[PDB]
Amino acid sequence: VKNSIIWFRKGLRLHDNPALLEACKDAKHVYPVFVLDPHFLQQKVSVNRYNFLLESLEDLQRSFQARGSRLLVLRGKPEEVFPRVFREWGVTQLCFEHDTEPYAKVRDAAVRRLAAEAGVEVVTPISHTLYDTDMLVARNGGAAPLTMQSFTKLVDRVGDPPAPAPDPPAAMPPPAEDMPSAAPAATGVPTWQEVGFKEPPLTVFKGGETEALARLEAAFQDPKWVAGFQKPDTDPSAWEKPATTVLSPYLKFGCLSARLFHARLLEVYRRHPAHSQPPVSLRGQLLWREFFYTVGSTTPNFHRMAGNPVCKQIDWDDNPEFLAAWREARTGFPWIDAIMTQLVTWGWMHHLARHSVACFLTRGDLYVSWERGMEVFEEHLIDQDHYLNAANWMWLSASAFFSQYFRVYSPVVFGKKYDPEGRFIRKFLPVLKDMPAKYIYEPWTAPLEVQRKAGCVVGRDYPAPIVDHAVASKACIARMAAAYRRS
Ligand SMILES: Cc1cc2nc3c(=O)[nH]c(=O)nc-3n(C[C@H](O)[C@H](O)[C@H](O)COP(=O)(O)OP(=O)(O)OC[C@H]3O[C@@H](n4cnc5c(N)ncnc54)[C@H](O)[C@@H]3O)c2cc1C
Ligand SMILES: [Cl-]
Repeated sequence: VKNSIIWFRKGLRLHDNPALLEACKDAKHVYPVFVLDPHFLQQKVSVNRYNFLLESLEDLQRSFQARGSRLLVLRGKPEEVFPRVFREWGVTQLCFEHDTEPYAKVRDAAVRRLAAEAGVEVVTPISHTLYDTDMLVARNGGAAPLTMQSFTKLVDRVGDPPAPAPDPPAAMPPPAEDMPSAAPAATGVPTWQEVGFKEPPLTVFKGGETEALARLEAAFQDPKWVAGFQKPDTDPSAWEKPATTVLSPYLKFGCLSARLFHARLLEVYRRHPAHSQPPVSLRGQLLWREFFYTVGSTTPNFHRMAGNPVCKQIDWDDNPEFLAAWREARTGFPWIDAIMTQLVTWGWMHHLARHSVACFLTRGDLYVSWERGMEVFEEHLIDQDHYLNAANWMWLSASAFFSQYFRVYSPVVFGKKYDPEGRFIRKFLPVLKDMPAKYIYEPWTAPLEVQRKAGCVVGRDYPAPIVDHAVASKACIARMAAAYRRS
């Protein structure tokens, strides 16, 4: 008989799941499995993103139970767990979504070898991305494109991505009864308290495929807003209703299919001939995701500077003091400190908000390495994506893809153009709620009588600016200029 395992790593969904569809075909028993490492916190990861994963698994558990099945959260390492469940469950086929991250290829290759030793067939369909990334590289002559312009001409030469896969059947072959490794006491979804966390998550974005599909429909309630979407014109100070979709944590964990997103976009574009085009359109935003995935998966040492062929070697400063202030949101610039508070609270910020803090830390003011800023984002972001977090950090530091190091965001002026009253700042920095709008971006410039009135004294209740932007930016620009001439 056919007993199959559908291995969940990314792609935490039932829609557009070709790996799940293959595992259910002519199957007597199907074992949905997520392999959890109970020693992950005893190695880095916030409770916000880890609880987002756990919520995403609870949603899978409910979806499987509605179809007569059950999600199994096995404990341990994959190389030590699968060889046992292969013989115990009588497995003949192992299916999982293909993943191109560096750690995935080593993990998957070892699992492939273990499956071959147990006589288990392996099926690895591509569904986390729009296209077969290796196919894009081969069609381009063996090398990936290094610009969005040329990459967009490539995907237009290949055509539309594959349509989303159909939905799985309403009834699924369940796991076999009375199997010791499938016992409910050892395979349930744990809570964030049981995995070692001590403080509760504070984010407002819930995990799971059902929430992903709900937020997708919410984005498509107005087709005119979808067709006329232009990324650089959106508002980074909007928090009550974010100016963008906030689908990135669902796309990172696979809770929402990218091909489904792209299929829904084409349906709206077909009825609106004046829709925006890449790179600024919503379709272009998934193409940015596809572009960084293609270049990152084929570039050695893509998450670092040394040994990275596309990253410029800049002599960034080893300044732990500036890094600490930036990390702990006490730089003295309320626009920067509020975004860093939104990072640790929600775990998500608007794209232009991430530009402000990443430019400030690197080529703009502090001259700290983008690697150090990356390690801060990898901890707190709930959409933390390997290839995307680096390519955008290398973009903001002018180490790759981007090279206009004379464009330096002002930490005082940038947020003033969108939000003159500073409503975004009072929400996340309530110490400044009563500060008048004239000084909310420059609190150190307010008279002492005003600071005492507003209950916010600079140097006592809120810190002073760590640097003078006029002095710091002119110095970083000169250093980046000499680094570009020596390269
Ligand atoms: C320093 C820095 C770090 C970043 N790190 C991440 C990260 O770890 N994970 C992440 O998903 N994005 C990252 N981005 C891109 C950007 O922060 C988010 O993709 C976006 O702000 C999420 O909002 P949204 O889902 O509403 O995006 P939308 O505007 O709705 O875009 C739709 C989708 O396209 C993708 N996308 C959008 N912008 C980009 C981009 N610039 N590059 C690649 N894909 C993009 C995402 O999957 C997103 O969900 C980073 C950007 C910067 C400047
Ligand atoms: Cl500016």
